[PDB]
Amino acid sequence: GLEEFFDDPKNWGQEKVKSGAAWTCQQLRNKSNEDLHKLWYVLLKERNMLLTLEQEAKRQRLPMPSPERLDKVVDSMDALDKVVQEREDALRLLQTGQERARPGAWRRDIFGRIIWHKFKQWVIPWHLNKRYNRKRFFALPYVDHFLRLEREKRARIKARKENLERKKAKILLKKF
Amino acid sequence: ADRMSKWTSKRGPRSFRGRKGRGAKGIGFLTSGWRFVQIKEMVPEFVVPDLTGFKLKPYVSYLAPESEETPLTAAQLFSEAVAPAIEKDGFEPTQEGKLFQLYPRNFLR
Amino acid sequence: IGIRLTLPPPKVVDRWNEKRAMFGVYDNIGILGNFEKHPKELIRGPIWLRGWKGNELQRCIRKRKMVGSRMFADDLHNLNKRIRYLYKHFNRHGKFR
Amino acid sequence: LPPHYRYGMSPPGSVADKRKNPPWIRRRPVVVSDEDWYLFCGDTVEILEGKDAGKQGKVVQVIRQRNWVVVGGLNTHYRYIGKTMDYRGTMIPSEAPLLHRQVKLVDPMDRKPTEIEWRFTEAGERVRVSTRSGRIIPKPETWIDGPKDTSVEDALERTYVPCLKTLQEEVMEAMGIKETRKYKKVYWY
Amino acid sequence: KARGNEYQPSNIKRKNKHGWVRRLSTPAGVQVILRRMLKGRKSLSH
Amino acid sequence: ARNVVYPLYRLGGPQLRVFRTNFFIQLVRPGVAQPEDTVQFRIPMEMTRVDLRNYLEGIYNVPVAAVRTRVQHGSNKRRDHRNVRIKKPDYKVAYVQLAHGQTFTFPDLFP
RNA sequence: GCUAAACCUAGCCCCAAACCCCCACCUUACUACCAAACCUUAGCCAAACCAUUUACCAAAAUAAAGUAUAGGCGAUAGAAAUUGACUGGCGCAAUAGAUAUAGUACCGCAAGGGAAAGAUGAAAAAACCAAGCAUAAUAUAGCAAGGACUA
RNA sequence: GCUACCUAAGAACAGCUAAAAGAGCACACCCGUCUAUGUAGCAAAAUAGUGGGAAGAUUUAUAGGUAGAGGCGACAAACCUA
RNA sequence: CCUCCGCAUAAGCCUGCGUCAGAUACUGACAAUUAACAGCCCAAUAUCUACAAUCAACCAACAAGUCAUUAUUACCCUCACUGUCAACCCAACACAGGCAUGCUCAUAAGGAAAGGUUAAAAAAAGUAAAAGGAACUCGGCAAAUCUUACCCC
RNA sequence: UGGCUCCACGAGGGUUCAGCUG
Ligand SMILES: [Mg+2]
Ligand SMILES: [Mg+2]
Ligand SMILES: [Mg+2]
Ligand SMILES: [Mg+2]
Ligand SMILES: [Mg+2]
Ligand SMILES: [Mg+2]
Ligand SMILES: [Mg+2]
Ligand SMILES: [Mg+2]
Ligand SMILES: [Mg+2]
Ligand SMILES: [Mg+2]
Ligand SMILES: [Mg+2]
Ligand SMILES: [Mg+2]
Ligand SMILES: [Mg+2]
Ligand SMILES: [Mg+2]
Ligand SMILES: [Mg+2]
Ligand SMILES: [Mg+2]
Ligand SMILES: [Mg+2]
Repeated sequence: GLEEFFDDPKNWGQEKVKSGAAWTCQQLRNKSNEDLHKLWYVLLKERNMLLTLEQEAKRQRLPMPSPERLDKVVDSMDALDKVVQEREDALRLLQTGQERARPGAWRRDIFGRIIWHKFKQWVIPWHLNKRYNRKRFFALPYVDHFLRLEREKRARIKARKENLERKKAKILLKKF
Repeated sequence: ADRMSKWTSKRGPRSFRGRKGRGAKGIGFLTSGWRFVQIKEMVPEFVVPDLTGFKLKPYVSYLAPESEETPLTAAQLFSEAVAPAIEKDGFEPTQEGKLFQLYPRNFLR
Repeated sequence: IGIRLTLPPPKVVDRWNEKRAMFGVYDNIGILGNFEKHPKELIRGPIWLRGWKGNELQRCIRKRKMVGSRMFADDLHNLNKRIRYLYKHFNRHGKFR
Repeated sequence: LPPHYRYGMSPPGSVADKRKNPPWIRRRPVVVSDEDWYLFCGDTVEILEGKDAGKQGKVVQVIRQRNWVVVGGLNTHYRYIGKTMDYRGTMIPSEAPLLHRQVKLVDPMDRKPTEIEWRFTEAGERVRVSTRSGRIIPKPETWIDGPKDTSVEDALERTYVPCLKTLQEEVMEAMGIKETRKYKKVYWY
Repeated sequence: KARGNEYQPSNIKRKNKHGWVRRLSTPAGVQVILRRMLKGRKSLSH
Repeated sequence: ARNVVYPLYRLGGPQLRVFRTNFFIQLVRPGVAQPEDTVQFRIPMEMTRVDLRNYLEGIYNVPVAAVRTRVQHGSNKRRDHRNVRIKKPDYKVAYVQLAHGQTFTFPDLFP
């Protein structure tokens, strides 16, 4: 299949290759699931072809023929990913009612920030994982003062930004 | 003494360099000779369809029509899936015995 | 060399501005509005100096006790350092002991 | 593009732009964002003042992010272009940009500088119409495929019958992969 | 003798002495990290 | 696939299948005169020898006889106009030795 | 005539208002997967030494009142009862205003310290003067000038 | 991460004389007696010759521990990142 | 014509004299270190281990020493991941300094003291010196040739 | 508070002879 790592031998060095119109999420929604599997592998082989051509263009320092179609193929891949994940999300909402496909909690680390802690699929239960029990999901009364200081740092950046936008508008109204 | 450079597997003593590793997933387990046992089930299998005799191909025409965006909401999928409930007048209660479980995902991609 | 070599863009002033043209209105609101307001209530400013004058130590003391519990933490720390310094200064320095 | 960067008519990915704003300068801006903007790329306008005061032309490109339009063949100056060596070589014109609220649109029957307001006709939905008169203004503006472009019917087969199956399960049954074994339960914490 | 070179590098000593795990072990080291975070430091530890 | 949480295997669970692989490799010209029947590939960091062999067996129907890999360090030595360091990335290189003497040779694109 | 010199907006300051925020990562952080928080601040400093004491900091307008009161009764400290509580700028303008072009570069084992700087314009798809020199080295004698002188 | 001391698991010590001794001469290494150069130096303590120990109370790599009126010290107010 | 040099591992660095192109080991682009070496280990319950090493053989000690598994239970699925470059590290420097271990005992490896003159003084280092031989000097310090004895601690 | 002897050792501090030498 190395002959399909490279494109058609007639096209080698023609300074422009006429191929356009990347896929669209609507067309991919109209297609099936097995069809989307097959189209993913079509696009994957052609994308490996395009990356090979781009790397060899860098190696020989000659201009890449069709960067726009590598952009199109990455767009096609991302649209197909979006479509399949929409079907997965919708079916997950119907059968389980869960918004996210991986479990988590809203924890509070040592520094007292509130984080989303994504869970991590172990073999022994939580209460006897030694490493997990070394990790800490609570803060302490010195984290208190540091939290106040970080909050006020953000408040200062926000006050700076709003004041500057108003000053910009005022000098603009002087100009016009 | 660069703090600012990333910490990698190329960047320590011989034990550090042997332990760190890039993000490749494990494929087996190590035992008792420092001998490595690869588990076939832990090795991922590429499921690749047969693409011979196929018409979908990696671009479309510019003569294709324009159509507006409609993301697949759970309500739309619901109605399209159980119009037979209207005809009368599938659902999973739990997911222990299911292979491709939805919420605590069992599958890849 | 320190002197500017090209003279500046002209500052042009609207003396008949709205703020200029109506400066001073509703001062005398008490004396000729039978005394239910005060020009110190016409003053727009911070809460701790609005109808008050005071000097730099007294301004810091009044700012601490009027708006100090809403201040950012190191702004309080600078204000307490400043009251401490100005106390030492106004009570222990200068001539006229 | 970075912030604090000036829009030239040269596109950001060009040598002229790369050498006009190299990544180690700092510069003041020019003041110019009221999205309701009526000139579009491909319209016929009428320059009022300046060089060729009172003439009619065609809009080629719009610098819509800096309140500029450049009109085709008009409002031009000149530059020695190319010429590759220390002699006179070649002279080519270039077109300087023009300012909005100083150039106006042309009605195709009145041929006068007009001001246009976006009113909402019953045709649908918000199309340029003048304020002194009517005569609605339109909007300005063969490929046969190769070996890797689908036909329109191939792109629009619509082979998705909806069902309560994951792509994983459907492809399993489609290719006939059987998986007898059952996934042992892990703790997720 | 010639006394320029007190820094005799080893990444084990560097990581064990000034590392993130050690900083986070002590409650005073947690405040060291919190101080670097507030200062805005791009690197909070070794 | 890369940047995806893999499902844990306990003892007798199903095999890990992947549908819609996230791995995009590229075939590179060798820099130092590798033999016949050695293809060179540039590969994401998360992809093993076994992953690349099964990738090429399944997707491309290349018979692979041996795969070797190495991690290339990219230079962190370049500096900006800010004297802050520019990191060329780190990549993975594989050397694929073909089966049955199939003898690939890198074509002359850009003639 | 070289080196330069010049510039104005990048932003900042003080107020008002309004309560704000896919993967990996505590193991050698940024690494898919194994058997415990809670305890008076001290001291510099004033007392011209210092030893009891020494303002506030640990939410509280104006006045009562710096009063009652405390106190090596001295430096100083000090109440209460009671009593009327819509955004702007005689701010900075690049050694200033923020440390900030950035907590970066650089320094330090670490905690930590911590910068500098840009100005063509509508479009670049276009002129003069700091110091230091040079044009142009010097001619008895001396704080380098002053009175002068035809010089 | 220097340096003082300790802990854990390592290593080095030619030849001749001698015949398990804190042995002799002497390399490797460790130290720093005398001189000379050097002094904004090659070096914020070096160089060159001269010298002392060199199977031991030795030197030494790696990891760890003791922390500020504290540690540590075969006491020199020595050392604890010039 | 030179060299306790050189090669390798360890530790430390982190692409830092590879190719090409450009400007005045610098800049940019493109390449590259491929596991067999090395690292990342061990399913346990109970239990077994008085005997040194030193050519270990007599023989010699004292300071008394490192190398070790069994009965049974469960376990055949097999070879992934990571290190691998260089003229390099710690000394602000392309620093006469610091730097562990194996091997080569002058190298089969590695290197160059002199930019070009001239041939003043002073200065540094070396070699030679009639006669004399410490008269020098605080003192035989330095050099030169090697040695004796007495005290003090 | 010993005292008198007392052997070996010292980049310790002095002294003598001999040689050797700028
Ligand atoms: Mg006092
Ligand atoms: Mg500043
Ligand atoms: Mg500053
Ligand atoms: Mg001058
Ligand atoms: Mg001995
Ligand atoms: Mg002496
Ligand atoms: Mg000692
Ligand atoms: Mg003493
Ligand atoms: Mg003494
Ligand atoms: Mg130095
Ligand atoms: Mg040689
Ligand atoms: Mg010379
Ligand atoms: Mg003589
Ligand atoms: Mg004499
Ligand atoms: Mg004499
Ligand atoms: Mg001598
Ligand atoms: Mg001795």
